[PDB]
Amino acid sequence: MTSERTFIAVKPDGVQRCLVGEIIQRFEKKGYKLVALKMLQPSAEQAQQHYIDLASKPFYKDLVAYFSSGPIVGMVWEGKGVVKGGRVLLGATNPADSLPGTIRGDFAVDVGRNVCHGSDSVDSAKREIAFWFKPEELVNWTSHSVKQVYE
Amino acid sequence: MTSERTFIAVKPDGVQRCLVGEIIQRFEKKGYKLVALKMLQPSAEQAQQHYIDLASKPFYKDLVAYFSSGPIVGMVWEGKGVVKGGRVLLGATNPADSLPGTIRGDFAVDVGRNVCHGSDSVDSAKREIAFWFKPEELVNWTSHSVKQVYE
Amino acid sequence: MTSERTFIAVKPDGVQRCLVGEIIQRFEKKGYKLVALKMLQPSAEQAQQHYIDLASKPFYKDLVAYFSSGPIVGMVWEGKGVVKGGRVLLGATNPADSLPGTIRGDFAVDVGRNVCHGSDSVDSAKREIAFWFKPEELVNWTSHSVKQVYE
Amino acid sequence: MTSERTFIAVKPDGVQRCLVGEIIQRFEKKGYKLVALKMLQPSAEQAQQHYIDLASKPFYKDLVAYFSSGPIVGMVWEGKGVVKGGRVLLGATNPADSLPGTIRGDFAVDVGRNVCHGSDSVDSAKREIAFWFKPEELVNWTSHSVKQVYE
Amino acid sequence: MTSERTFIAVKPDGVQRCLVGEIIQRFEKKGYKLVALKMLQPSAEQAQQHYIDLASKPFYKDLVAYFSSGPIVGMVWEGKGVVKGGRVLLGATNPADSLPGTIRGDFAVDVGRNVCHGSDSVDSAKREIAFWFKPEELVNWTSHSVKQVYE
Amino acid sequence: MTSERTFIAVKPDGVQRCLVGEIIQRFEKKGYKLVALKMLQPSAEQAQQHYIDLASKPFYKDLVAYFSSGPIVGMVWEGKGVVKGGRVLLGATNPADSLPGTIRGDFAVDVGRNVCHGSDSVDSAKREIAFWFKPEELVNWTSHSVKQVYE
Repeated sequence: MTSERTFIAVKPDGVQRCLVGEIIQRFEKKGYKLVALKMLQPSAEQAQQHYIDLASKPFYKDLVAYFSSGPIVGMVWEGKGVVKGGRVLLGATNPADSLPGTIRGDFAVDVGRNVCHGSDSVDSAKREIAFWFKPEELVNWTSHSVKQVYE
Repeated sequence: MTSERTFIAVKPDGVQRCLVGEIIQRFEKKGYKLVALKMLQPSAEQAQQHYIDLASKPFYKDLVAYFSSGPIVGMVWEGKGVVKGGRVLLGATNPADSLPGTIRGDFAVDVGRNVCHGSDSVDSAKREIAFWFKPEELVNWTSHSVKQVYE
Repeated sequence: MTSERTFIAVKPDGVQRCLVGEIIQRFEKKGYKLVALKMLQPSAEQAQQHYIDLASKPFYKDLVAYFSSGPIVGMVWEGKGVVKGGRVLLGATNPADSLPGTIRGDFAVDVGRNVCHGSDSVDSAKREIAFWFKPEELVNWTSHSVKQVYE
Repeated sequence: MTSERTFIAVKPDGVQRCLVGEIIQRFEKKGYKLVALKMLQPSAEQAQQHYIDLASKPFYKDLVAYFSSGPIVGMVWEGKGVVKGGRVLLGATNPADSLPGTIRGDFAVDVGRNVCHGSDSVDSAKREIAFWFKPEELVNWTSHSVKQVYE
Repeated sequence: MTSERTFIAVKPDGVQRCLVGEIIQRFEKKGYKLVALKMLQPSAEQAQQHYIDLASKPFYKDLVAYFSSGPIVGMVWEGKGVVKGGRVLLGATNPADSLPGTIRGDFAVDVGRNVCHGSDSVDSAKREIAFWFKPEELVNWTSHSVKQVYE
Repeated sequence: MTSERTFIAVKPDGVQRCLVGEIIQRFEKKGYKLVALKMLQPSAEQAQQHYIDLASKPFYKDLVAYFSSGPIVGMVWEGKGVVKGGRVLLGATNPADSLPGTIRGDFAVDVGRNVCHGSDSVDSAKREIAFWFKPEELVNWTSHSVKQVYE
């Protein structure tokens, strides 16, 4: 019933290189609806609870310090199976395994600077929604293409 | 030598989402000679003969009903392996399986709303050109860049 | 006045340099509904009545020949200020006078090869629509975002 | 001069016309830096307070109605001549007078649904951001091509 | 007049800002023929002589120093009025004065970093060709689409 | 490593199909810095040493004639995995098997007219850098964005 949302956010290196628009159009062109959208410097504490599962790895400190290094576009988006679909639309986390046509395969090159963050699962979707977003900031509304998008 | 000719009809949603230019641009910069075109409101009776292969299937009334909900560009392209090759350009029928870089993967989401159609084979194509288009609607010409596309 | 129509034609050189897609996209992305679309080589006979206003001009001999030399993407576009806005989108008659952002301004060099026509008036438009297309060829529907193009 | 700021908002017709990325893109591709960006349904008193200058207006109640009939994108952008120049990007108030290559010239037919609003002067700009944005939301950062934007 | 050439040089900031191809595509799509190209670092005795009209100006040193600070892509561009057309495609000397769709209006913001140079006269081009390019690096060929661009 | 340089040569069909701009702008958005870029109608004698290993093959001759039927744009792109990833940017040598979103995938149809050329190894890149270029043509500077594409 088209119920999934997925958190989508452009990392500093993409935003720093004028990619906020393209990534935004890419989802709009897929047939995805926006729910909430901002531009925040994620604080050291936030990125850490965000990357809580990556807390024990050696590359971890460099990841959040990079992730905190500048203001990020946080977003929610709406589609069916959006989490897997955004994940396909993003490509593989290492922009080397991702084919061109996917975003990271198109704009990034190295895994440390991979343009964006998209939720790995449903469990990840909701947690990343509760974390970056207040409940009221997710606006409910109808896209005008809806019936020509969904059956 | 005369080439394979596909039959590519852009669906009611495709025109309605305003990618006729985006779509025509693809078979174009690829190297294909469009040999026949018109924009029509496809008759239910006309549609029925198109999906005559399934006239026993249940969604059949909804398909004919939806395929008549908006206008169609009824197209004919030329090129070596244009039927399979256009299907290569299009992606798989279901857009979630469609690789970005394609028409279906780059622009839409849903299968009942997969933006455009193409004959699955020459045999299907050859029936599909003769049905939607009059023989004189098929423009016979040589492009000024035939020699640079073809050896 | 959303109901107003015009007539664009990509001329022989227009297809032959492979710019059909770029042209069609710009009219699409602006927010007009394509109503009728085809591809034809005009018989010198058809080119004549289109130019019957200049059948007595000095360049009528060349103008017919230039128009008959290639196939043509015959088009009917719909919506508010589609006549005036469309011609402006094409730019000046001479592409030497055509501005950046224009089809002739971005892609062409000579008035002898100005790549494209756009209805100079409603009078010419409606005559040009009736002249190229049957009514059973104009496909009347509604854009999913028309309510967002239109009040 | 370089730290001059301006207010631009896409109205309801824009967001519901899937133009959000395209409007952002012509500024970012222009090379103006994003300062603050949020998606909001502006309230009755708010919509009135922005047009408090138009309080004695017969099209006021309907303007309040439209500006509130859909979601809005309230944006901030920084750079030299960002106030004057941004207006040139949007085009003039009438979309029929907005020139090919401007936002309004490329994406709209009528003044009443003109997709985008721009600060008209420096004084107005600070008034339009100070009313619409909180102080902490206005982001301080530096684009990697600042030295390649500016002397 | 179809045989005219012009010198277009993408400036150090042009090289640095990821735009070399987009620049080439802009002449290429317009209808212009690449005559010659190289990627060099222009010497001080090169730039001073290139600009000997500006060798005595109060900004002469820092001018040569900037234009010497990064590599430049020297181009030679052929066609009917390629000099007069090319400057127009590029935009005005002042990118604050440069309009949408020009090289300077779309990418740059301030004159001291105006991304691109265009021959201002036939005399200046042939000086700008002979001083910048060797006799043999100037390619004589006919484009396969010349007949579709000219009469 | 980070410093690796690859060779790219754009085909005669490439200049002629109006694509050199699309080719370079693609490598630029990637994170790659242009180290060398030149243009020439190449001698048959050249096409000999680049294609020396095949000199006894029956398909050598038409090959030399084609790579000599038009001009060529020779490039040297810098970046991590420029040879390896860059090929994925081109697609498979046969544009027919090449996935759309790639270069030969987005524009070419038949392998005999395959638009561009990328190095196949570390070994060939260094020979091809030796062949198309004098050492003085290679330019040494820093892209203002390096610290953001890289760690």
